[PDB]
Order: sequence, then C-alpha cells, then structure tokens
Amino acid sequence: RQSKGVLLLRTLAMPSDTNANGDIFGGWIMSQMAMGGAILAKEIAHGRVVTVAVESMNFIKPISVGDVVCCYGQCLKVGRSSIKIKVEVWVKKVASEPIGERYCVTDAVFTFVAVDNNGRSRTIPRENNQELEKALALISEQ
Amino acid sequence: KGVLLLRTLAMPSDTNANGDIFGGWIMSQMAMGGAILAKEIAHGRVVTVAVESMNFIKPISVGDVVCCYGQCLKVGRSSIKIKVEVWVKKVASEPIGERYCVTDAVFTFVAVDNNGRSRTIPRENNQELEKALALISEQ
Amino acid sequence: SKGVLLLRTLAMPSDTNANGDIFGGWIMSQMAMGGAILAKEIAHGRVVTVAVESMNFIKPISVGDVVCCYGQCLKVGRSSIKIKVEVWVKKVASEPIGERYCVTDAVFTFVAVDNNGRSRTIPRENNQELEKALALISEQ
Amino acid sequence: GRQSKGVLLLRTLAMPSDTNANGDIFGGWIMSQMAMGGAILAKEIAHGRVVTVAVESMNFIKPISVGDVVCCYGQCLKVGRSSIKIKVEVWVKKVASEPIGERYCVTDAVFTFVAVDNNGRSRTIPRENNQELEKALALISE
Amino acid sequence: RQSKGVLLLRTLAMPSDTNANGDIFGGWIMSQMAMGGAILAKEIAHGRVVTVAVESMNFIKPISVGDVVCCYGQCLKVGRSSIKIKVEVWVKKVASEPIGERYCVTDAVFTFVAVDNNGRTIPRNQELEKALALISEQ
Amino acid sequence: SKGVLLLRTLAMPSDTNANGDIFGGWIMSQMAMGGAILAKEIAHGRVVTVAVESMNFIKPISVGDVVCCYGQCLKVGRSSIKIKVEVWVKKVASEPIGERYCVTDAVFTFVAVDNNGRSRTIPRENNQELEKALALISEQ
Repeated sequence: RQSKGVLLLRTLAMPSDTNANGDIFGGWIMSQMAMGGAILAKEIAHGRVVTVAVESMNFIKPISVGDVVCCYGQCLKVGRSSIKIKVEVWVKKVASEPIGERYCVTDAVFTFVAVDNNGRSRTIPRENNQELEKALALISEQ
Repeated sequence: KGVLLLRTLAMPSDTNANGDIFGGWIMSQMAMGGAILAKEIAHGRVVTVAVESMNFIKPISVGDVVCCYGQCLKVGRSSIKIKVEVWVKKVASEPIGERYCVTDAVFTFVAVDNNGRSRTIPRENNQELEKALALISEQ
Repeated sequence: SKGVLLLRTLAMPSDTNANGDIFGGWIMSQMAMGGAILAKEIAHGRVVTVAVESMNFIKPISVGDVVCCYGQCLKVGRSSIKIKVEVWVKKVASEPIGERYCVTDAVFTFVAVDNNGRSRTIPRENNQELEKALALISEQ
Repeated sequence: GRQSKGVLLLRTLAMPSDTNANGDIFGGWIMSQMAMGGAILAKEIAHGRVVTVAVESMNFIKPISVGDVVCCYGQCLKVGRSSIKIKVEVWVKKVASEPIGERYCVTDAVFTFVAVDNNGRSRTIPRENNQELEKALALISE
Repeated sequence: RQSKGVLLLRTLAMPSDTNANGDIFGGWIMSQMAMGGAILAKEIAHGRVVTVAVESMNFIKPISVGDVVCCYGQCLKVGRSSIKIKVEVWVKKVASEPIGERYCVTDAVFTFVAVDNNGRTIPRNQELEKALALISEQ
Repeated sequence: SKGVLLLRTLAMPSDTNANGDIFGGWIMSQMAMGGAILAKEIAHGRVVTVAVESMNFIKPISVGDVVCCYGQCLKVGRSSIKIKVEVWVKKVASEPIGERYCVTDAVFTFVAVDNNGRSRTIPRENNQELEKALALISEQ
C-alpha cells in the first residue's frame, strides 16, 4: 500500500501530544487532518474556508512519539462552494524500529465550504483557477 | 442530549485565523469527553476507532462556556457508540444565557486490555451499562 | 463532590510536573476558570477575579484521571461573590476503578463589573443562578 | 513609589497565547508563574524536592498585558523543620508598550511548601552548611 | 529565488504562535527549522541525532498567521557522525493577499551528530547516497 | 562575566523531545525572548530578531532544571543590537544539588522597528539603557 493524494502537511510527533497510554492523542491527529485538509481547500477555493462536516474518520494504527507524520489529500468533489477532501495520515519510522517503515495510520473525509470575510458562503472562482483545474482533472479520472 | 461529559471555557490560544475557535480543538474535546463515557461503561481502558457524521453547525467564540454531552447509541461485545453534542453558553457576552448546539458527531470506542487487545464490556455489576441500555430502550 | 459541577476534563501528559503528577499551576487554572464561570452566571455578566484564600493541595492528580471542579457559593455581596472550589478526581481507566476523591480546594472572590470595568450590582430579580447560589450558602 | 521585595525568582515575557477573553493575561498563567517561582526558592532553601501544600492568600491587583516583562520576586517568611512559607510578588515592566519604563506590582500571594524525599514524604531541611537557608533566616531575623 | 532542498516540514501558522508584535514568533520558526532539519539528519544517519550547532540563522521576512509554512533542507556535508544541513523556510499565501504568493522568509545552517539511544557512526544507506550525490553535484 | 539576567524559568515535561531531554527549539525560543527584552530596553521600544550566529548546544537540559538566560550587548548600530545570550542551568531538585553550568550560547541580532515593522533609530537622547550597554562595551 502506497499513499494517495498530495502532501498536505508534514511534522514530528512530540511528547506534549501524547495520551495516557503514551501514544499520540487522537485529537492531535484530527487537528493535523483538519489543518492539512483546509490548506488544500483554501488552495482550490482561492481563499477562506470553513469545515462543515467530517462524514467519516478511521483510526487504524497508533502514532508514536518521534514518528514523522504526513497528511495526504485527495479532492473527491467540488461544488459551487463545497470541497470534499479525503485525508490519509501516514507515519515514517526514522529513529524507532524498523527504520524506514511507512504505513497509513488514519483516514477521514472532510467537507469544507468557501466563505467570505463574514463566514458566509461564497462561490469558488472557476475562471483562471489552476488549483481547481488540477483537482477537477484528477476527479475526471476516477 | 444525554449526560455531561466535559465542560470548559473557550480560550484565545485555541483560535483559528478567522478568530473563531479552531475546529481541531472542538474535535479533541468531543473525543476526550466521549472517551470518558466509554471508559465508564467499559469499566476501564478504551481506544477510539471511528467517527461518523460530524457536523460543524455554528462557530465557537472566545469566552463561550463549552459543554460536551454524550448519548450512548449502541453497545456491542466490546464496542461503544456515543453521539457527542457540543453546546455553548453565553455567560459574559451577548446575548447572556443563550445556549445552543454548535457541533455533533458519533464516536466509536472499543474496550481494550493492557495489551490493547479488545475485551468484553462486563455485564456483571455494571450500572453504567444498565443506564445506557435503558436510555437506548427509550428510543 | 459538593456544590455544582463547574468543569470536567481529562488530565493529560502535557500538564505534568517533574514528578510526573499533574502540575499545581494547571489545577489552580482549572479552579479559577470554573469558579469564574459560576461567578459570571450568578452575576448575569462580566466579572473580575480579585482574590484567593485557603487553597489546599491535598493529593496529587495523575495522568488519565477525570478531573472535576465543583463550586459552593459562600457569600454574595452587592458586587462580590465568594466561591469555594473543590477539585475531584475519578478513576475510570486506572485502578481502583470508580474511586473518587477531593484533591484540592480554595476560596475565590470575584466582583461583578460593567463594560468599563466598574463594579455593578448583582441582580436579585429573575436570577435563578443566584437562588441556587444562596441554597449553597445554606451550609456553614 | 512602592519597590519590589525579595529575590528575583522568575522573569519572562507575557505572550498572546496566554491571554483571556478581555485580551489581558489569564489569571491561571499568573498563578502558575508564582507557583513555579515560589517552588524554586523553596527548593533552593530545602536543598532538594518540595511539594506545594497551601496558598493562604492571593491578590490580583492589576492586569498584565501582552508584551509586558513579568517578574516574580520572593521573600521567605518562615522556615519550619520541613515547611517553607514564601511571599511572592509579581511585577511588570513596560519595555515595548506604553508608557515605556513604567513598573508596578500586579499580583501577590503567600505560598507554603514542604520539603520531601523521592517518595514524596516529608524530610527535614538540612541546617548544616545550608547557605541558602542561612541567608533566608538572616532576612527573617530582621 | 526558488526553493532549494527537499521538503522537510509543512504546517499552518496559527494564532497561538504569535509574538507581541502580532507576527509569528521567531522561537516558533527556529523550532520548525530544528524539527525539519533533524528529520533529514535522522534519515541520513539511519537513527537518532542531536543538534550541536546552528552556525547561522537569518530572518528575512516575517511570517503571518494563516500562512502555509514549509521548511526545505539541503545536506551540505556528511562526516563520520556529523550531518550539516542548510534549512530554508518558505511561506505560501493561500487565504491572505496576495493569494498564491510564495517567498523565502528564513534560513539557517544546522549541524547534527548521530547518537545511539544513550549517547555512533553513519551506515554506508541510500539516504546517504542521495545526499552525497547532490553534494558531488554541488 | 555572564552579563545581565534576561530570563529565568523551570524546564517542564511539555517541552521535551523524543530523547526525553528538553527540546532544542524551546531553548532557542527562551534565548530569543530573553535577548529581545534587553534589545527592547536599549531600543526604547519594539524590536524584531534578524539573525543568530555561533549557536552552540553544550549539554542537554533536563526536566526540573532551573533555566536562566543571561545577556551581554556587544554592539549597537543605528537600529541594530547584537547580544550574546548564554543559557545556564541550576540543579535544585536533582543530583548534584546546586550545580550550575552553561548549556547553550549564541549571538543574536535584533533591529529596532516601529508599529509598521519598519526599522527605526535607537534614540541617543534620554536613553540610560543604551548608556549602560555602551559603558560595558567600552570595557572590552
């Protein structure tokens, strides 16, 4: 298994973000997915967005302190104002064993809505929008 | 809306660029509160395995009181499904006393042992489970 | 667990001290935040936190404990409110399970204020929050 | 003015992340600084671990603003066999905010610590060649 | 100017990481650089590392809340235990004007040392081969 | 010798790295904050960090260490301020008790700026913080 999507975010899992068991807190993972997913939505929307839904999330494997943590995004659908993005969280072992090992720890499907200054719905610009163009192209492949 | 899981104040450190509370913080509160109820029903450790139907309805503002409420929807051998609702109360901003649901979701937890292997939720001596099943029976 | 529930959360690793227990500062912060919510409720708006008295650190909090702050109002003045805050722990995923006890307490004083930070009178009319407060006072 | 009394315990800058809804620094942050500073002097006097057991008094006098320099000063008031009572004052200095140069006391508190062993049980503060204790008692004497 | 090195880290600049000027705190920027550079160092070292030196750091342009922040790294020299990495910090504007704008905001040169889990030499390891190749190129 | 005390705090577990020591990013953060305070005092206002040279990590910091930053201004320009920052620890609750040593140092450059982030001239008039710093530089 390999990642699908573009790289949204990349970071190191730190001790401050652990839970009682010593693994990384699920809340931190959700936040990383949220932040990452939103970057890609803002890119496509050419501006501000809000998250309106997360229809699914699956916590597959735990994350450990010291793991490199990447979030990949695949835009599934673009509406007049909405953007639906699948996010996968992947880890790479760089200083724990087995080194170089990579695997998918978490997934989710987020929905964002393009908004104005007042948080109110706005139409995603369709003209001269390369970021949208790229997404629509990958969607049209299935 | 079920039982009170968590309660706290919305703080400036947890804001987003728009200046509302960051959605990541909200999801983290829902997870923590839901897990507390799951652990109560399970009579010990749980892991979070899934979320479905998370809806962000309204923004949270700095200074809002934030409560998370939980209603257990199903209990399996090891799995617990809990609807978590996030509610805000205006105590020191207008309009004073106003309360409303801002976010909801359904979390699934699995009862686990010390090795992180699933364990059976005890049917014996478990009034937490008895309460959750009676509430489910009322729906 | 005496008085009304102000706050409830889980104790986390990031809030530990060098001994591995929960840092005293975090517990003080939870108390002040919970105490202030009830003061704001009672005051029907803004307050300021002006004093603390008789804070007692009884037992340590452990990572993974459920942490609850309870509030017992002791006095309501024109603008001042004194609240006893008790911090309680519940063991839900550590032994012994279902065990609860009081780990910290303190008395906070708040003052109801207007938008320009001047003191204001806590309304006695249509104030169910105060009514419930004065019932708490009914223990000395 | 009034001038600070005691020895410098802590010095830091008040930061945006530690603000309340009014935009001032949160009271819990100030309490935390006072406890940490107080505890350092207690440990210095006690020659090792202590635990905090009481705060008999705390007064929030004035607010702290983002970008204030914040200092905690400590005065040991009393030393028992294992206990140490310490008055903490919090002072601010304006360096990049108006009016520049102004200093004043914003917060005080009186803390009680107890010297403990590795197991968290009471221990006797060593008196023989304890130069930090000697220094504290000499100040208490006058 | 275009980015040099491989992508180390990518994040969003958040309000909690602001300074008293209202820009993003230099402390946070340095922390990103250290984290990102160490990742590449550990990749080449095939394990744990410590930071021993930062010989240079230059803060070129401020970072703003809501900016996308990327750290890129280029290994300059690999020794027996030592790894030297130039880090560049770049920002991309995605929901502030000018939208689409990218530019370099910070750079630094970090030195790392390969250590075991107490307190070693680098295996000769296709990370090292990619790094040494680029070095031989420049 | 050390210079003046910029900052003093306790190393906390929230600031640890994956090795269990204090994270180097936190140390760099303390140094930048403490050095900026001195720079701000001399500059009679706001500053920004523009450069670091010769940063050396000497020993690790441990949870529960007392951490102090000390500063010595080396040079003042029209708007720039060069400050050597040393980070020291003191053991107060871990062995060996009372031990103190330098764990990090660096040379920081700050630039005096206005409210729009543009460099400004450090005033020579009525500035005794500058006078103080140039006094020590005079000594070499």
